[PDB]
Amino acid sequence: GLFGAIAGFIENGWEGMVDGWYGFRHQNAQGTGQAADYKSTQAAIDQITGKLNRIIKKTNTEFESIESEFSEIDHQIGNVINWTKDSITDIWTYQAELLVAMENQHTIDMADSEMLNLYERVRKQLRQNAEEDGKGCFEIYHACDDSCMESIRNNTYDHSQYREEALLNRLN
Amino acid sequence: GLFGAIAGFIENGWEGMVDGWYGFRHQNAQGTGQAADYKSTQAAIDQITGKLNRIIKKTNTEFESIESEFSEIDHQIGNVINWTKDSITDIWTYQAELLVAMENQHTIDMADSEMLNLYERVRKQLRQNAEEDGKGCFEIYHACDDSCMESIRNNTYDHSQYREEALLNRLN
Amino acid sequence: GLFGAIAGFIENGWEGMVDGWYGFRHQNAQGTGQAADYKSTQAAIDQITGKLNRIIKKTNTEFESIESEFSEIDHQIGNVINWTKDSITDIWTYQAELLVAMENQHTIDMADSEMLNLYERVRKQLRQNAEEDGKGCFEIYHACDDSCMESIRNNTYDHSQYREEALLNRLN
Amino acid sequence: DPDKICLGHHAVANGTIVKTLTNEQEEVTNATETVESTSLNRLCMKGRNHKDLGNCHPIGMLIGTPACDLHLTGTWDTLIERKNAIAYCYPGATVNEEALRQKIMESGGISKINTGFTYGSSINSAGTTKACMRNGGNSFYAELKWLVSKNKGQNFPQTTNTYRNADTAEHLIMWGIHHPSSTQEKNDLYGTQSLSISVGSSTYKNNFVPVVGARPQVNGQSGRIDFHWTLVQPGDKITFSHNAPSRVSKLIGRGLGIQSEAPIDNSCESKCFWRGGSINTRLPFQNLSPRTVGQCPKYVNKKSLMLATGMRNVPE
Amino acid sequence: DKICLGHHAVANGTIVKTLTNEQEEVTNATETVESTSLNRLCMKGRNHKDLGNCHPIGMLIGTPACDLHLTGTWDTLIERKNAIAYCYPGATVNEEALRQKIMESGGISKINTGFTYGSSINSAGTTKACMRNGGNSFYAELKWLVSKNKGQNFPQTTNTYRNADTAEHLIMWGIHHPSSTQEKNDLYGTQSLSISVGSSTYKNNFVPVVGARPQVNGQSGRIDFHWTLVQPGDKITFSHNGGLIAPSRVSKLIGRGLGIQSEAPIDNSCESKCFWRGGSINTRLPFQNLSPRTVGQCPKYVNKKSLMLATGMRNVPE
Amino acid sequence: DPDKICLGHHAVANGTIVKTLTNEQEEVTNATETVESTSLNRLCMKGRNHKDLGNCHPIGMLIGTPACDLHLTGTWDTLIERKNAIAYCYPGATVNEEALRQKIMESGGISKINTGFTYGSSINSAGTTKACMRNGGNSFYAELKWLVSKNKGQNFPQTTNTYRNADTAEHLIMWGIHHPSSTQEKNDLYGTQSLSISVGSSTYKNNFVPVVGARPQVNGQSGRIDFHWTLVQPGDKITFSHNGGLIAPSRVSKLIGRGLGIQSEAPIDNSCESKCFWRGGSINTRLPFQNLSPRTVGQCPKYVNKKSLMLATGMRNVPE
Ligand SMILES: CC(=O)N[C@@H]1[C@@H](O)[C@H](O[C@@H]2O[C@H](CO)[C@H](O)[C@H](O[C@]3(C(=O)O)C[C@H](O)[C@@H](NC(C)=O)[C@H]([C@H](O)[C@H](O)CO)O3)[C@H]2O)[C@@H](CO)O[C@H]1O
Ligand SMILES: CC(=O)N[C@@H]1[C@@H](O)[C@H](O[C@@H]2O[C@H](CO)[C@H](O)[C@H](O[C@]3(C(=O)O)C[C@H](O)[C@@H](NC(C)=O)[C@H]([C@H](O)[C@H](O)CO)O3)[C@H]2O)[C@@H](CO)O[C@H]1O
Ligand SMILES: CC(=O)N[C@H]1[C@H]([C@H](O)[C@H](O)CO)O[C@@](O[C@@H]2[C@@H](O)[C@H](O)O[C@H](CO)[C@@H]2O)(C(=O)O)C[C@@H]1O
Ligand SMILES: *[C@@H]1O[C@H](CO)[C@@H](O[C@@H]2O[C@H](CO)[C@@H](O)[C@H](O)[C@H]2NC(C)=O)[C@H](O)[C@H]1NC(C)=O
Ligand SMILES: *[C@@H]1O[C@H](CO)[C@@H](O[C@@H]2O[C@H](CO)[C@@H](O)[C@H](O)[C@H]2NC(C)=O)[C@H](O)[C@H]1NC(C)=O
Ligand SMILES: *[C@@H]1O[C@H](CO)[C@@H](O)[C@H](O)[C@H]1NC(C)=O
Ligand SMILES: *[C@@H]1O[C@H](CO)[C@@H](O)[C@H](O)[C@H]1NC(C)=O
Ligand SMILES: *[C@@H]1O[C@H](CO)[C@@H](O)[C@H](O)[C@H]1NC(C)=O
Ligand SMILES: *[C@@H]1O[C@H](CO)[C@@H](O)[C@H](O)[C@H]1NC(C)=O
Ligand SMILES: [Ca+2]
Ligand SMILES: [Ca+2]
Repeated sequence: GLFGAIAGFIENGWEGMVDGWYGFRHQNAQGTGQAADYKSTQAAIDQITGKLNRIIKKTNTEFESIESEFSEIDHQIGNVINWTKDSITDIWTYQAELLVAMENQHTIDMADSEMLNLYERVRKQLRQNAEEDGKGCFEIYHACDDSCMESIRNNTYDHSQYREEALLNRLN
Repeated sequence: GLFGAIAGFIENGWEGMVDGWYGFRHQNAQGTGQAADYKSTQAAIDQITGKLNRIIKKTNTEFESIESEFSEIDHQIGNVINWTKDSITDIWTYQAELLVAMENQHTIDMADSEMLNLYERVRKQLRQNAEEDGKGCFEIYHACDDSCMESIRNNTYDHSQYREEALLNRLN
Repeated sequence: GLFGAIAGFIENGWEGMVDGWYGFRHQNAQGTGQAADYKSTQAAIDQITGKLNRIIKKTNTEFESIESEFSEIDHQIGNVINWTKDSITDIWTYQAELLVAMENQHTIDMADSEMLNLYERVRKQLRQNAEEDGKGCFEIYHACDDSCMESIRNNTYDHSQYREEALLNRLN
Repeated sequence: DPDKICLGHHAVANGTIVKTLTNEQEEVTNATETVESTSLNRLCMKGRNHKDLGNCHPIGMLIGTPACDLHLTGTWDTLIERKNAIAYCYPGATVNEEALRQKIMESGGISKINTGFTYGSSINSAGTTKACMRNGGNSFYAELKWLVSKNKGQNFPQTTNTYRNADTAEHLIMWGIHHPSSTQEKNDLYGTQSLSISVGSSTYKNNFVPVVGARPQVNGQSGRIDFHWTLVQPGDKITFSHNAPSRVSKLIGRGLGIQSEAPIDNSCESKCFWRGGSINTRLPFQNLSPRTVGQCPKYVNKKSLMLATGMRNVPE
Repeated sequence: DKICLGHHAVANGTIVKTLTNEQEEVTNATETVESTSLNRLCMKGRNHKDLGNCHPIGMLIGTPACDLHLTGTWDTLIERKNAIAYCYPGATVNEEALRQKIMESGGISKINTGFTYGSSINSAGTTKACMRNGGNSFYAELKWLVSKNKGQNFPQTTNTYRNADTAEHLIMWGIHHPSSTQEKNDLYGTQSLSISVGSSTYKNNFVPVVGARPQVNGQSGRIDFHWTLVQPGDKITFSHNGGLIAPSRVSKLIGRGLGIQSEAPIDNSCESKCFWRGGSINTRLPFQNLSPRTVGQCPKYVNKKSLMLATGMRNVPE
Repeated sequence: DPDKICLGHHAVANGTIVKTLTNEQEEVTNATETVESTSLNRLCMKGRNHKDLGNCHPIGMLIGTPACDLHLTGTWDTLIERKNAIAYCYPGATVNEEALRQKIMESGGISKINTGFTYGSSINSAGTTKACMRNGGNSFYAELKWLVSKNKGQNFPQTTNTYRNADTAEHLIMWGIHHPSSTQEKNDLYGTQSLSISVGSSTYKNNFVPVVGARPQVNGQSGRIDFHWTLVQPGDKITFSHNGGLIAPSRVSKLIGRGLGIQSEAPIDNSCESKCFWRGGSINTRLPFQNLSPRTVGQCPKYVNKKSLMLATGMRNVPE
């Protein structure tokens, strides 16, 4: 996909994650946890809602009948209406297919972006104390209790606190 | 948004900044100073100018009148005329709403993109001499005068000049 | 462009590369080599095949004659038909222009993004064993022979195997 | 040896296939349909003053055929017509039938108006046909009268009448011209002497000549009666000379004409009907039928079109 | 040290719709739907012909209102509310057809019928509605057929126009329908009249009907008009014993031109290509919400008050 | 002195210009056309039971013009009509002309059904004209009879002919009213009695009156035969009350199935196959748009007012 995050460097999604669209799976000395990112999940869902608002609706235009159901009409103007109707349908059928294809493209890519944008937020927070895994993970090079993990998720992580310790571990 | 540079990792834009769209604000021994970027601010507008050139136009097709303004024509064909005139208007109405929506969507994200593209152009120049703040700022770990700061803005800065110095400032 | 890769930090394309759309050039002690990435080439080809399967077709709507070629049509209905047909081929011209304008913009950006994605893939492979040139190259700080360069393209490069060798050369 | 934090996205075992610009088999976490395929076999009639006409054809209402006795007048916002509806008790048709019938179905109401005509003993205006059943006995169109000689064969007087329009808006008048099955049936009714029908107004004048000739029997009568109609504008005298409408009619504002075979529903609200019922969908497109009336989803030549409401679905 | 990247913003941020957001704040925007109208017709660089009170059909007939507009070349014709082209009352058969056929054209050019009549026949019949030079008259390109001797039945005559031109001509004629027998019989005859026009690509029988109808312009009687298009190198024949009102000249319609129907005034310091009842539409924009009823090179009609096109990034204030 | 590895995209020297949302002059690797400007000057008729009428007009297939003899009956799925074809050999017209040809051009065949109309000893049923020459001598429309009195001057006898539809599908009956050139002519053929032709069915009814009047000669005849038509539903019968001036039908037509109806000057080709046609010929393109003609028939690409629309099939071209 456009942003290389979803069906990209991240190998697959998580049937496990039921409390949100995007989230974290951590692993430290003291075990493992899993929390869903609210702000990004709400961002995607807001954006999709805005689509359904504009897409699921109809014009407030009154269409009287122009062709009788229960009787015959002049053959040559019968042919004119059939032709105009088939044309007007051919437009609407095409316009409809294009809209949905275009939107489906945008929706997939927008969702791929919100994921990447979260992954970037995290890279910057962790600064020099972590290195990129390749598969959408960060190998943190200091001890990271649940409070230190929860600090990375809630964007309240100061790198300098753990910086001296991490640079040591990294350079070996 | 899509590129996460505007309403993004960049907290807010600058109301003080005029004669530019994107640019820089450095802080150093000499003191605080602002400056604009040309290559980025022009690429943005030139892309929007391209859009205005295409959307702000009409068809040269010449339409006669099919309806008498001062006479009521045959009731059944005036119903056929009304039905197509209504149908066409719903199409042009749908087409206008969809055109401006998707172009607005793309305008907004194209700008975000040029802001991201610059931030990345600066980052790759600075190489191992600076570190990302997270708010769209680079901390530099070597003394940088207005000559040094201008060499960043002008895409002329040399990383190997202050490398040995900076690395030992980062490691501490 | 949007992704900054093509007509961006990669300054120009290679008229020499005839075996794919994306690929690697390297310089080591054994000398020089060129090669294409098959996977990221197909990624881009297969999305263009998609656009063409969906854009290269006509509606299976059967249309009959409402205008006579060889005899005079009634003035009233003929003015209606002329106005209808005019209004319809205004719609379809406008849709055809907008269609390709949008798809052209996407095909380009799509192809940009598939360059950026390959750059970020190998960037992440190399980890701390290399540094961003800024012109879309990775200066490797460990002896990388033809089997080493092969391992980068094949995505089998174990970064830890040359890590110690490479971090000494990064710092001094 | 070092600790890990991992970024990831949700996923489901049962993803939906949608179509993007590039892919036709693009699997996503969720998608909602945008084309209504399922209808309801009923006519939504809530907050709508509906007036089902059943056996009554709308032309019949103005003309006064016995089936249209209940629907002779009224005000509504919606008009419903039915298959094999009876317009003419005695056989015939209407010049610009569908054009007139349109204006009835465009109009939200009909108000009859007494014409105030009187006659002599020479012409018997009150001619009753056995074709039109009313209350066991014979009868005639409620708002019309028949032009015939008291004694068959006698020369039909050339009486002429005119109707004033003292109303704010337009008034719709209809009159019945008869075409006999032969000369033998013509001589009785109007006399051997050849004769013309004509009309006059500030805008409308027209000659009418009866077409006499043999034809197949329709509803027990080979003879054929055809009804002509014209508007008469306020403060204008309507004058027609013949060798017979007691009441004219007036259309009231506007309303939606349905033409369906489906039954009505007490507590159903919609704005879109067709020959097969009402389409009550919140969706923007629909493939039920291209013939529809009222605010409606645009017809599309597509069974299903799926709109993704979630990201790419990628299981382990 | 520290170096920051950042973008401009504003105070009075302007709102625009997107695929995802109905209220997106951006720096700059631009309207794409023209809502402001003009109630003046703009005819610079245009050989226009303002008819005024003259109705298009009257130009072929030659009514006293359309004396100036009998001939001419143009690229635009204009028509007013309540334009009168009839002295003697009644409509013309297939009116709207002929009407727009005229308004489609870019000029009327006349050719002479060349119709001589017998010593017994008087061409110069007149009426009290149709007045020219103060006093009574008749239509300028027709002649009312009536016998000199009041009472004597008008004789069966045969007249024939011939189309010499390489183009087609529009021969108009008329038929008088009296309401009375008394002035009918002495003008024409006590007989039942016959009037049988006949061409190569047209034919018809006409019967001058008599009927009781409210008077119009002091006249109880009415006249109706019939017309056809005689072909290049073809002739038309008129057979009649009274009732017919044959033409002195027949029309040729030339080139192309717009047909505008409006009550608006005319300005020649202004140019435009889109018109309607209200006036002119002089805008670069692609869409408009003034009228669905327009002519020329118009913006498309859209059911939207405003549509705003973003010309700048998301406005992020503080 | 470090080992370096570089990533790059392909390019070409002679790259193509396409239009984007933002740029009217954007150089790309490769591009394809979406509008067709090319038309075969042939009608492609492979896998089609077609019928070229030549100078036979479809309407002439029902009345029975000499030119339409090899077109009186048949089956088809495609029906081609040519410029200046012939319906009326004797001068005359048809009311609802454009409606009747359009109805014929929609059909996939014509059957012919005998009316079995009989006439009195006084009536000459074999009326003939020089305007319809056939097999050397004078003739008349195959599917109609000119009824004139056999005793020049004698008033045409009152007659009543009626056709019943015994078939399951509707039939298309049509007849002519003759309109003579002079009162001398009228009286010679039908006599002095006032003429009235009355026609009636369950669904149709109308009266016609011959028109005597001078008028130009066409095929060297001042007289005219205008044609009327109507459908006669299954089971129902249509009856002709007439006293002279009726061109009676000897046969009625049944239209069968559906067909595509092309008006074109371009000649047949049974080797080539198409499903889109126009005046100029065939359009066998796979493309979505076209700028040849806004008048087409069959499954066609949509006419656009555009010479060319190029659709990028590769990346931006940034050349060395
Ligand atoms: C088999 C048979 O002949 N039985 C006769 C029967 O004919 C006759 O009654 C009259 O029959 C004629 C023939 O067609 C008509 O059908 C008459 O029908 C009516 C009608 O349609 O209602 C009766 C009505 O009385 C007539 N109108 C008036 C005002 O009187 C109308 C009308 O004039 C015309 O029919 C219009 O086309 O006709 C029907 O009366 C009787 C005679 O007593 O005797 C049977 O045994
Ligand atoms: C200049 C001159 O004197 N010429 C006459 C010439 O007209 C005449 O021949 C007949 O002329 C009449 C009237 O002009 C018709 O034109 C005749 O044509 C036919 C026709 O072919 O159509 C002959 C045909 O046999 C007639 N058939 C029937 C069934 O009646 C028809 C038909 O009646 C009319 O066309 C009806 O409009 O007319 C034409 O033969 C000859 C013979 O007197 O003398 C010339 O000098
Ligand atoms: C050519 C001619 O004689 N014209 C008359 C004209 C016609 O003869 C008449 O309109 C045909 O019906 O009649 C004119 O005026 C008439 C009055 O003189 C008569 O008393 O009243 C008539 C109507 O009630 C009639 O109008 C006319 O209409 O102009 C006079 C004109 O010379
Ligand atoms: C206009 O379109 C409709 C359908 O597309 C045509 O109606 C069909 O006609 C045949 C027989 O006449 C019926 O058996 C079909 O069932 C009809 N279809 C429907 C849905 O009613 C109609 O013929 C067309 N009109 C013209 C003038 O060609
Ligand atoms: C076609 O539509 C126009 C506009 O909706 C109709 O014109 C209006 O009709 C109403 C109701 O009869 C009149 O009272 C109004 O004065 C008209 N309004 C305008 C803005 O013109 C027109 O009647 C419709 N025509 C047909 C044949 O249905
Ligand atoms: C319809 O347009 C064509 C060409 O655009 C023209 O030849 C013709 O005159 C028009 N038809 C009518 C009846 O005006
Ligand atoms: C999303 O999925 C749930 C459960 O499958 C369903 O209720 C919902 O309607 C789907 N789509 C939307 C737009 O809510
Ligand atoms: C931006 O706004 C200024 C003034 O507010 C205006 O002059 C300019 O035209 C706008 N830019 C557009 C419409 O491209
Ligand atoms: C690209 O160009 C070549 C030759 O011009 C062609 O073989 C190839 O199919 C083109 N791509 C398309 C048409 O998609
Ligand atoms: Ca059809
Ligand atoms: Ca209406």
